[PDB]
Amino acid sequence: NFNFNGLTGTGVLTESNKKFLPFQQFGRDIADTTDAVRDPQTLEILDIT
Amino acid sequence: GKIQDSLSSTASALGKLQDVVNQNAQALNTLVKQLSSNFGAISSVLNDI
Ligand SMILES: *[C@@H]1O[C@H](CO)[C@@H](O)[C@H](O)[C@H]1NC(C)=O
Repeated sequence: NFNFNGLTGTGVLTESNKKFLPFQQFGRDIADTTDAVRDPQTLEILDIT
Repeated sequence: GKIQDSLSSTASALGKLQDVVNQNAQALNTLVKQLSSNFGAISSVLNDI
């Protein structure tokens, strides 16, 4: 279970090749579901599955 | 031999299968997005409630 800056959910965190913009924190797919999230500390994209 | 070229040139010759696939995908996506709705609830997130 993960709580990224108030975003609650459950999944498996893994390194993501895609890079977010400097100002973009979260990431959602077409289905409007959180697909990846940027770590507020390491500033690294962590794919959520 | 002409039908192969006709199909290659045309793009809507596969209307039935593509339409069925698109309809199924749209229905599934609508079902997925409907979770965001609160249906009169204060929030649409179980943890928030
Ligand atoms: C937080 O601190 C660590 C080391 O203390 C550093 O590596 C990291 O970049 C910092 N993150 C931010 C967002 O400043």
